[PDB]
Amino acid sequence: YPEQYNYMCDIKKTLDVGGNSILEMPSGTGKTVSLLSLTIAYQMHYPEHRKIIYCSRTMSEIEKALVELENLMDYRTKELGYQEDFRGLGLTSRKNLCLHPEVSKERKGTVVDEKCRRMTNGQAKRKLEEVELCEYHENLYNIEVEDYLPKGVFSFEKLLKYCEEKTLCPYFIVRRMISLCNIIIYSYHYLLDPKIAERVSNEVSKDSIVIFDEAHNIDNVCIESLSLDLTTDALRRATRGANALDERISEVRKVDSQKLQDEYEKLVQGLXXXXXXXXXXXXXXXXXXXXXXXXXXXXXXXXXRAEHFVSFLKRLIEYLKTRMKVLHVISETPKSFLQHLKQLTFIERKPLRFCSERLSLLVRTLEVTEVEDFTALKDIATFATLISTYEEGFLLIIEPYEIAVPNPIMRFTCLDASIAIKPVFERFSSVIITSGTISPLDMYPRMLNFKTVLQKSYAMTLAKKSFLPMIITKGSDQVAISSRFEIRNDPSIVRNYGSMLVEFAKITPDGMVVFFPSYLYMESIVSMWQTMGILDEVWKHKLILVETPDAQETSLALETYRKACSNGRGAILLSVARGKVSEGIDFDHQYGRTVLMIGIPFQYTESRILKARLEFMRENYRIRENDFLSFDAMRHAAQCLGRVLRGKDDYGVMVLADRRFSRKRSQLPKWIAQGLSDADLNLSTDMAISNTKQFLRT
Amino acid sequence: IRSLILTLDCSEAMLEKDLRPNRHAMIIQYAIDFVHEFFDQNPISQMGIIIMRNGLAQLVSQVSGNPQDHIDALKSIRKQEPKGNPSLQNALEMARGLLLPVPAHCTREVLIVFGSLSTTDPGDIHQTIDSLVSEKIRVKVLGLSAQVAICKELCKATNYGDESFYKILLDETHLKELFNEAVTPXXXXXXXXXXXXXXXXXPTRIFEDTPTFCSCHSKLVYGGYFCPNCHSKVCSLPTVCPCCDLMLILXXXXXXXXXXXXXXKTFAEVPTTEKFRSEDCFSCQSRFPXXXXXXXXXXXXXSRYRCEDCKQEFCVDCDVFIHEILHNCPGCESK
Ligand code: SF4
Ligand SMILES: [Zn+2]
Ligand SMILES: [Zn+2]
Ligand SMILES: [Zn+2]
Repeated sequence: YPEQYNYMCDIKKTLDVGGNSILEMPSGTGKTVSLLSLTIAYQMHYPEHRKIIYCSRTMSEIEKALVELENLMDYRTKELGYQEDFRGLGLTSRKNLCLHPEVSKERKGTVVDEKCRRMTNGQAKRKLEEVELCEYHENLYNIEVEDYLPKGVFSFEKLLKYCEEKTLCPYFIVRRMISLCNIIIYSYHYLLDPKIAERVSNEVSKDSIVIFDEAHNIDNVCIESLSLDLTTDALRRATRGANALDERISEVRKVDSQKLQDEYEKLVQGLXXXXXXXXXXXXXXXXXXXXXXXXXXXXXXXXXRAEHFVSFLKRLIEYLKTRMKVLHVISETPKSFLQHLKQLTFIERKPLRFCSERLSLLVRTLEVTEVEDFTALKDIATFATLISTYEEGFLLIIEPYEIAVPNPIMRFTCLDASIAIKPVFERFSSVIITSGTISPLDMYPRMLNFKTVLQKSYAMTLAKKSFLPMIITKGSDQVAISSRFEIRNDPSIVRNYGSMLVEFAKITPDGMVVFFPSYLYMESIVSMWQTMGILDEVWKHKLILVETPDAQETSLALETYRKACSNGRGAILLSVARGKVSEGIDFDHQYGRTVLMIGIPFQYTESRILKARLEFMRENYRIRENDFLSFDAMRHAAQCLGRVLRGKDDYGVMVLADRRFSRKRSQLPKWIAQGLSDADLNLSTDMAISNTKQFLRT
Repeated sequence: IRSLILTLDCSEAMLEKDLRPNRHAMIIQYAIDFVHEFFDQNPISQMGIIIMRNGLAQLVSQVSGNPQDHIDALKSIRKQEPKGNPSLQNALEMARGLLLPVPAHCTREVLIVFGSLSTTDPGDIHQTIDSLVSEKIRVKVLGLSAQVAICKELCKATNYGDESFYKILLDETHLKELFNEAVTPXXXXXXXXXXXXXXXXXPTRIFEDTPTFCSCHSKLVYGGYFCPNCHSKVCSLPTVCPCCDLMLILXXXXXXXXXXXXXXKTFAEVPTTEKFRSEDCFSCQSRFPXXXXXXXXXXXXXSRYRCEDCKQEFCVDCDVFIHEILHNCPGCESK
């Protein structure tokens, strides 16, 4: 198609010249473009030069990229008849890419890597001075396994079944195949991870093309890289962890103190560099991204052992308990907090080097490690590494006392996001940035400063198949104003709005998905609604996303949606744009043909974080009180707009309330503003015009 | 030859005010007219009317070739209010129960007038779709306004995987057009199998009524058909003799056969400035200029219709008339 062909030419010229490009792709028709453009762009140079580094935000997009990559393999193998070196490595979740926890553990928690470290330590201990090896090991590093992938694609599911048949473990296959430089499909939380980005950065060996897919929550991921809430219980886990460290000190000092002195000599002689250069296949700890930290010559507590580290650690956690037991409102400057700490007790600005080393020493002296104590020690260790370094833009904040019991909390505020993304513009080039929910695309040259080119979407045809109306008059124009407050006002008006949702849902009974700015309105209309005929006549049942989302509940709600729409029933999907699961799988009538939006998206205000980042961005780009109520809400609404668009062969309609939507842009800017009662008949005609123009335009 | 099962939606959704005065009355009336036209262009065909009311499928007109039974059965529906909800699965299962005794050499058609946007079925309708496709049953759905995915999968699955039979109606005229489309047969590409039937009687007409006679009802008559096999004098219809099971056809089978054999050759439009012949029609007589929108640019041009199988001239009204009825072109009878 010519429209996507233009984006192919843009990707070509930006990959051949520019080092980074902001490309705006139309929603639903821009996923399969870059996947083939990158491969052909690799074949025109020479077959193995740059590799695809596709980055998504969810796992569903990773699976879609895997099956579409398989469509690329079949596409290139069915048109030429020649077999080439296949690519495609599926890097997914650790719990989903492991087989043993499904045989004995029967758990899908985040502690599967700890059990994997127990098995790996079992292998190392059966190869040194002596649990079993695991299920199958010692044959995952051979050439045959290194060639099972280039000869045949085994990614994720095919790798899970292939490992279940060939009696292998997929974790070491993927880990050993990161250096093979295949098409890696991982998420943003792995490229910028203060524990994963280092090893991945050391295995990919750079020199590739990075593809930022749906790059609209990049600031959200850079924010989520820090901010850890200290909620008084971590102080108890740190106290019990310090007691466990004292017991371990009594154990290593009781009988076996030679290994601690030998490793201590390894620290005095070769320091952290030798300690990390000698150990292989050993569990590591957290770090504030060593490539971004750039701090060498880590001295081990001014050349000291473990008793001094646990003494200064007890003093440090006691100082933390002292700083967390205060009045109520108090803000901290990370420099003033470090100076106050120095006034309480001298410890200098080197507890970072004192944590990254002592944690590894304790690991080298521990054989039975408790998970909660070690986890709390890793939390306090991260807090130390981030009060010792990284201060520009960092802002320690104490949560106020609001009952005062449920209160002693201390959160650290992260720094400028440009710093975190920075290394990719030295490691790499021609980083393609594609997103279908960006409008306007000027807040990415502004916020996050980087020199790039701007390419907007140039595809807009068959406007009769993309019904895009907006509702302004709700029959009284009183719910659009009351539906914009943080706390709802006049419950009777909200009940009238819900009645309007009952009338609208009754008018168009063909799959409805409703998005809310928060769960307060949902919990207010679901308690006592004075009506339920929509569930009793057209919808049979209603689908509600819990304010505390669950994986199995959401999965049963989505499968219930597909089966309900495949039985000719339909169901209303009351979800939150700010909640979990942003979806993205459409291209069928099983999804909501009509989508309802309750006003415009809103972010929770009256929070210390929004004021800290508010004044920070105010000092940075001077975009105060203007972009945090239109850019974020524009992205959250665009997440709902992207679900309506699903190819030109399909149709749909999305109703946006509130006049304030005119102040923001939108994908395909062709919108007509009228009432809701008129939109009922208008949609009643569109449900037939969309069915008439299909065979006429074909 | 054909066996159509008319399944009308008769639920609460039909009580709405779309058609005038409501959807139910217009669907019933247009269904009566569809019975008239269907039994006019298909004499030896079979019909069976089922309604979807109260969440159940109710057979209101048994499979028969007499139109009066269907007429009365349709008159009884308009005297009650359509209540309940439609059930596509029960209607398709009962339609299966009515189409199974039909021989394989006769087509099995199910015409569903679906006005509601939702159905109430007990079991999984996809299994019923598999059963319909397995036993070869063509299903055509005339839906109201918005589309239903189940109707798409049903009409597409029951027609060799081709989708062009789930017709959307937007007005009374459109519904009339679809009704008319169900009169005409559908010579599809098929799957290439064997076909033939044997034993078709031709009757002798008995005018005697002094003592009267009846072998199918034992009542008084004014004359009746004669079976050339069991030699019974029954009520007159060109359908099957109910005394030994064989047809009683006459010139009606020839009529519908020739109607299914009509090529309907559209005559080519040639301007008078290109044909160089005087304004003439061979079925009547036309000295009328067809084109005259402008001055001399259109008046002196006109339009003469041409049958190329005889090189003859005709006017438009006669092309339309010979396309409606009669064999095409009188000039093709003179050599
Ligand atoms: S070797 Fe594989 S199966 Fe065994 S614990 Fe490690 S990841 Fe799990
Ligand atoms: Zn007989
Ligand atoms: Zn004429
Ligand atoms: Zn002729």
